[PDB]
Amino acid sequence: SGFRKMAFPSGKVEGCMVQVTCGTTTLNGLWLDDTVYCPRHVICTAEDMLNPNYEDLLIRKSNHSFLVQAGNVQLRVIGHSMQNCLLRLKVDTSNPKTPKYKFVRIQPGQTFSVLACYNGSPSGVYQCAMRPNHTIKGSFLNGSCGSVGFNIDYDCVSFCYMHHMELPTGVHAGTDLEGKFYGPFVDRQTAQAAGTDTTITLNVLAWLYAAVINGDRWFLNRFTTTLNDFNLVAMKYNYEPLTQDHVDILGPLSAQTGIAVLDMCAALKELLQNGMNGRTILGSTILEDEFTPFDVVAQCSGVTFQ
Repeated sequence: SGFRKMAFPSGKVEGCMVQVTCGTTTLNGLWLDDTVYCPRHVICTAEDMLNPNYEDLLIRKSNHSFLVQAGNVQLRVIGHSMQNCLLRLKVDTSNPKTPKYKFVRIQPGQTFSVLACYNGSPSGVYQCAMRPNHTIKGSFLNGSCGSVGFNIDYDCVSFCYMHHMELPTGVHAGTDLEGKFYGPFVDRQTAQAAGTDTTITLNVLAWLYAAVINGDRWFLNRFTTTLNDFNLVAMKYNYEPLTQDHVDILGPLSAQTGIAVLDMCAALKELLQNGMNGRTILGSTILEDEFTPFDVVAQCSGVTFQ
């Protein structure tokens, strides 16, 4: 099986998704009015990525170097420029369903929806949250590039994110719609994953509660742990330390399942020290940290009040 995130509204953003091809690389782009925005690394060859001089690489391209596709439709490119880490392409016709929109830069902690694309075709809208290290977790972002993030307020879509790459640590890095990266990341092939592999404890605990709500029980034990003793184990295994505030956040899930947070921590402690031994939890052979308490409550707690 496996945990499924709740679908969020698309705000008609699916009608704005296009694909851009340069050379042998094809990624997703955003089409608003007669402009298409996409990651500038689309112009790079595998070799160029090692140490790209984007200004120099772009002067080697013309409007015909870019193929923009909206499904089985070609949007002819009539202008191109680079804006920070984005390629801005002018095309010969406007998106007939351009929503009212704005571009904003968000910060860690804020949630936004991302329209995932598989092989360039929209495949679902899911909620994401930027971590303090400015990366986001979301397996649906895998094997993809150029998808966008946004929030909807009444009739206005506020675009706040564009996916540029997946780091080997299974997290994703991107920019705002002005093309400036969130965090210290760059659009070239390099080792830039330091500080992105610490496991999000709050999410793992949330997911364990999700598993209990779904019927899993095997990993529960009749033991408990103090916060410090738990954190000693968490730190050794490179998990984020748990705070009393996080314990408080898990209150609703603890109340729903009748399992005290520190007792769930005792179950996690054992799983970290002994492993899952080939057993599964919510259709996974490893502990998942991509789902937040809010993700779990949205799909496993029915209706949540403000």
